Amino acid sequence: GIVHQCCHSICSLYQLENYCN
Amino acid sequence: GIVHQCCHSICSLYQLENYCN
Amino acid sequence: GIVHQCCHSICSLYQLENYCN
Amino acid sequence: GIVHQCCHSICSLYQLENYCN
Amino acid sequence: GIVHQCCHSICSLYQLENYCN
Amino acid sequence: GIVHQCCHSICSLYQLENYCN
Amino acid sequence: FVNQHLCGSHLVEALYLVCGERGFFYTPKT
Amino acid sequence: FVNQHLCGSHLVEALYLVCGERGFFYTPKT
Amino acid sequence: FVNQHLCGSHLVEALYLVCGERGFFYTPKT
Amino acid sequence: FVNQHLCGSHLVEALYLVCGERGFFYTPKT
Amino acid sequence: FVNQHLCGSHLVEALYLVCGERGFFYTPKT
Amino acid sequence: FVNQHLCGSHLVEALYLVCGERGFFYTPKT
Ligand SMILES: [Cl-]
Ligand SMILES: [Cl-]
Ligand SMILES: [Cl-]
Ligand SMILES: [Cl-]
Ligand SMILES: [Zn+2]
Ligand SMILES: [Zn+2]
Ligand SMILES: [Zn+2]
Ligand SMILES: [Zn+2]
Ligand SMILES: [Zn+2]
Repeated sequence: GIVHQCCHSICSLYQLENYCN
Repeated sequence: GIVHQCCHSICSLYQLENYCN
Repeated sequence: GIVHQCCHSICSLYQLENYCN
Repeated sequence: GIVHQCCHSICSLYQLENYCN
Repeated sequence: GIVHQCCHSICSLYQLENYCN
Repeated sequence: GIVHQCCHSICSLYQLENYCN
Repeated sequence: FVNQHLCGSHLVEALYLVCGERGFFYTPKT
Repeated sequence: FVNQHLCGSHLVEALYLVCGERGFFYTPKT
Repeated sequence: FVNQHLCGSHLVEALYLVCGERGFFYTPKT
Repeated sequence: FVNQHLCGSHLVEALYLVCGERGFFYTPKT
Repeated sequence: FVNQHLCGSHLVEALYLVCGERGFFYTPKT
Repeated sequence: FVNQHLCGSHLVEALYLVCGERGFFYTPKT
C-alpha cells in the first residue's frame, strides 16, 4: 500500500506516480 | 465529477461522502 | 486538551466536532 | 470577523495578532 | 518571477523545475 | 540548516525569519 | 461542516478527513 | 522531533473544515 | 510577513503560526 | 503518536499534484 | 503532473515536492 | 518514519508566510 511504502521511506514524485490511476 | 460538484459548486458533507470508498 | 487526545490517537471528524464552539 | 478583515481585506501581521489569545 | 509564471500563468512540471537548485 | 534546527525544536515565526533572504 | 467551495488540494484534504478509514477516490476529469 | 507542533497544524486545519461557521478556539495548552 | 488575502484554512494556518503558544480563536460568522 | 495519520495527509496532497487529471484512489488499508 | 495555476503556499509545496533533495528557491517579487 | 520529510513540508509553508516578498531558499542539505 502507498502508506506502508511512502510513510516508511520518502517517496519522490516519480515513485508516487505509481499510485496514480 | 467531484471537482464540478464540490469545487465549482458547494457540497454538503453528505455529498462529499459520495466520494468515499 | 485537543492536542493530548488527538495527537496521541487519531480523532475522526466526529470526535473533532467536540472541540467546535 | 477575521474572515472579512483578513480574507476579504488584507491584514498586517499586527492585525492578525488581534485574533491570538 | 515564479509567481507570475506559475501562479498567474500555468506552469508545466518542466517549467516548475526551473526553480529547483 | 533550517531542517536541523527547526525539526529538532519548534521555531517560532521570529526564529524562522532568520532563514528569509 | 464547512460550507464553501472546496478546490484543488483542499478538496483532497476534505475527502481524507471526511472518509477516514473508508478511504476515497479522487477522479476529477473522470 | 517536533511531533506535537506538526500534529497541531493538522488539527487546526481539520477543525476549520469540521467546525465551519461555528468557529473554534485553539489552546495548545491545557 | 506575507501581504496577501488569507482565506479558508490558510487563515487558520497563519493564526497557528503567528500566535504560537498563545493559541488563537477562529470565529468567522462571529 | 499519530505518525501514520499525519503522513497520510501529506501523501494525498502529493498525489493530487502528481496525478493531476489522472486522479487516484486512496485506500489507507492494504 | 497537475495543470493548474499554483499560487501562494501551493506553489511552495509544489516546489518542495518537485525539487526533492535538490532544494529550491522561492523569490516572488524577485 | 519520514519525520524529517514531513517537517520539511511545514517548514517551507511557514517560510512562505514569514518571508513574504523577501523570498527564501530551501536547501534540505547543509
Ligand atoms: Cl461549472
Ligand atoms: Cl466584503
Ligand atoms: Cl499577470
Ligand atoms: Cl506531519
Ligand atoms: Zn464546472
Ligand atoms: Zn466581507
Ligand atoms: Zn502577473
Ligand atoms: Zn504534517
Ligand atoms: Zn488554497
